[PDB]
Amino acid sequence: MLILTRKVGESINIGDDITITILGVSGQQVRIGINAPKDVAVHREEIYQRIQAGLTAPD
Amino acid sequence: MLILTRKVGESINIGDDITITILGVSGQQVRIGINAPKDVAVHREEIYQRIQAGLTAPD
RNA sequence: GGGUCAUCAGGACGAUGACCC
RNA sequence: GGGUCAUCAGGACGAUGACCC
Repeated sequence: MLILTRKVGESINIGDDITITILGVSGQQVRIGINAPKDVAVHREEIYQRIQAGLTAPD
Repeated sequence: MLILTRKVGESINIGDDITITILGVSGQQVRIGINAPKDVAVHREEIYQRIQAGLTAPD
C-alpha cells in the first residue's frame, strides 16, 4: 500500500492515465471522483467481486 | 469522471490490478491508500507535475 | 481518555505537530 | 441562507432523503 493525505478539492494520480479527486466530505461519508479511459474499469470493491468472477461485461 | 461516496474504512477498485481504500477522515483532510504493482506509479497531483515534466522517473 | 485543525511525506492502513474538554 | 447525518449509484465534480439553527 501507499498511504497519504489530501484536502477536499485536491487530487492524486495513478498509472499515468488515471486521476482521483477528493470532491468533499460528509462525516464518515466522503464524496470522491475518478478519471480514467474506458480502456480500464472502476467500481466499489463489492461491485468488483461480481465482475472478477470470470467476466468484464455483466448483463 | 466517475463520482461516488465511500465511508471511512471501505474500498474501491480500478483496472484489474489496482485497489483503493478510504482509510479515514479528519475534517477537510482525508487519508487514503492505494495498492498496485510497482509496474505503475502513484503520487500527489503536486508531485506529479515534477514527474510528467519529461522523465517519468523520480529521484 | 475524547473531540477538533494543520503539516511533512512514500509503495507503509505512512509519520508528526497544534488547539479544546 | 448556514451546519450536521444517511442512502442509492455510474465514467456524471452523480442523485436523493433526513435532522438542527
